[PDB]
Amino acid sequence: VQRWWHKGALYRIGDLQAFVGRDAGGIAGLKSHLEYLSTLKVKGLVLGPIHKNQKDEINETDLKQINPTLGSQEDFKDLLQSAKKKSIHIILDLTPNYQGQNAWFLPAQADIVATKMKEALSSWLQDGVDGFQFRDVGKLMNAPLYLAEWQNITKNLSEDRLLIAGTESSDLQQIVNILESTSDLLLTSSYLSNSTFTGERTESLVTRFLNATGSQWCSWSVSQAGLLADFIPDHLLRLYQLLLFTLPGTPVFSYGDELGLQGALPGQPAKAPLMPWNESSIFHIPRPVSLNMTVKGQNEDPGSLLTQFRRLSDLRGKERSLLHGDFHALSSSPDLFSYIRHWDQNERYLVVLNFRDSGRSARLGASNLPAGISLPASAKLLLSTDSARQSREEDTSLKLENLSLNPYEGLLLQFPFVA
Amino acid sequence: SDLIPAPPLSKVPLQQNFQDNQFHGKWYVVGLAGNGNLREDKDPLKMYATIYELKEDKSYNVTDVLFIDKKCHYLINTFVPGSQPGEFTLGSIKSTLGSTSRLVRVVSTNYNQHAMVFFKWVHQNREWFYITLYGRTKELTSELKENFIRFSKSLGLPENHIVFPVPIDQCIDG
Repeated sequence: VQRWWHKGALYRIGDLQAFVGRDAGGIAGLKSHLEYLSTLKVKGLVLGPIHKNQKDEINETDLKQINPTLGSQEDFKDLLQSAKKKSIHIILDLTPNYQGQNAWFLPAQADIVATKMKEALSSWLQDGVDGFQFRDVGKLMNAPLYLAEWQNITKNLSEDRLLIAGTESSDLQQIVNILESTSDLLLTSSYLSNSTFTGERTESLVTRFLNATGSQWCSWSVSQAGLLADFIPDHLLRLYQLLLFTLPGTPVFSYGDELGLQGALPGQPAKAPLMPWNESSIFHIPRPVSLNMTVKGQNEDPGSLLTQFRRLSDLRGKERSLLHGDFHALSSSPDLFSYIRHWDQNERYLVVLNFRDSGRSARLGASNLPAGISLPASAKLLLSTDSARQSREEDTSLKLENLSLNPYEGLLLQFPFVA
Repeated sequence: SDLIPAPPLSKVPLQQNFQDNQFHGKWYVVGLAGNGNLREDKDPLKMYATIYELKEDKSYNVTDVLFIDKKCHYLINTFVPGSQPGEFTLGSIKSTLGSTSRLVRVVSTNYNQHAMVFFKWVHQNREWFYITLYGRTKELTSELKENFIRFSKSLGLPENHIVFPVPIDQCIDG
């Protein structure tokens, strides 16, 4: 027994029209792609905003009214019920002025927005949504105060409901202040995107954040909204996927992260790309390479990002050590980030990430770990992020004492408790 | 790195004195080889057509003509010129080392019958490489098809990673 959002990853769908295409309506069309979303083993969808919003007009913004373009209240109830049968929960983004520049309207209108929000929360909770997301909270007067109020409003009406806050900030102290204002609040940020992307820096960022948030259940993301491939260098995409799935807490992705999908170029209007189901909804990729960069294309491809995402997401869903296990960093070679996931006597998971573009010895040091956690002579390789090695050594025994990693390679190894 | 490794570009010939005007217009894909996917669906890949439309800035508006889910679909992309003529890049170039990451290179052509074009595409410390055998008709002789296999095999591709897309008629016949 744990909260539903502990049990796997969250999957952000900002533009329901872009995720579906021109074929169907946003809400109705989203229902038909639930089978696919089940293969990813995502526990929650963070949809929208879907509400009526006249750009920068507070009185022509209704958080309870769905944009008729996307569908009807009836279409949305179908989605909630369809998802519930698949054990998938629905989070609704209620960022009010999402069509305009100032996401929360003018700072002086915070009080009017908050009353509109209070009313919205009750109505959607009744309708049967399981949580809410609030982005650009850096642009909200007294964000700590209002997030707290909205948590109280949500908790007063039910216990098992999730609130997600978003920010553009990559600053540790700013992020902690928002986290501490409200209990059981996930917070997405640019913390893990503001980096040299060196092993020591990645290790530093992760260990410093866990030291600041202590016992609280953390979330792990690279932004509050955008695609992972827009913030993380291409050569680290597989390494970051592994990192995000295996750190203690709830990993948060946007649609296309499983494909390595990129958003608008620095010379385009910043708006979400089409989910490339097949080649009839891809852009900037010609034949024959286009065959490799769709959902249908990566589906059967053993070495694709979609296969790694499904494999790691599946493990994250069913392994007790990955579900709610403690974390212990290991001493290793410079720019290798190694750590252990462990729960009671359940299978230990050893993660070793090489952030250097060269062969490197892990030189794992486990001397300061708690009693009952000791590295064995050898351990089972579940997944290497190096497709070459994965196709040769998946589910094989590797000697840990002389363990070496390929350039930008990530290893997930498994070993049992010894009685 | 790669399951089926990529060749260096030093081992990929470049068509000498490339006439970008003579190369323009419609090509049928008679042969395809590479270390990536060679099928769109569950059956062998069906023939497609690529149109190289030469712009004034001497880049190509490249249009792939595709028969997918019983309708015609069109991939429109821009082949921007590289160092030499006959070489091209794709998308926004970041580095000078990674300026070769998304690249197209015309190996050989007589312009009015056959052509062979090499594709390089890096994806997370791995390289997709393809060889496209182009024809102005859907048919080419056993010698030209044999030259394609020999050249495909010479860059480290097995026979089961070399296919001749099944000729079709819908969409690709203009």
